[PDB]
Amino acid sequence: KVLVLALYDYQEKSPREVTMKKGDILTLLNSTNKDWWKVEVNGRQGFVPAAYVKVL
Repeated sequence: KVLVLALYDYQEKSPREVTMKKGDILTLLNSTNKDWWKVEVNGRQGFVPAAYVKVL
């Protein structure tokens, strides 16, 4: 699975989102949507804005 780096803090704002801290290394689960990527952040999966992460 592909890793992505959180470029920005993001606090979840909806039930399917997840929170990430800048600098976090997230496992990319689903990047099919242009705007929201499903990621795994420690022990949690959910969506964050695609723009706020960078594929490694």
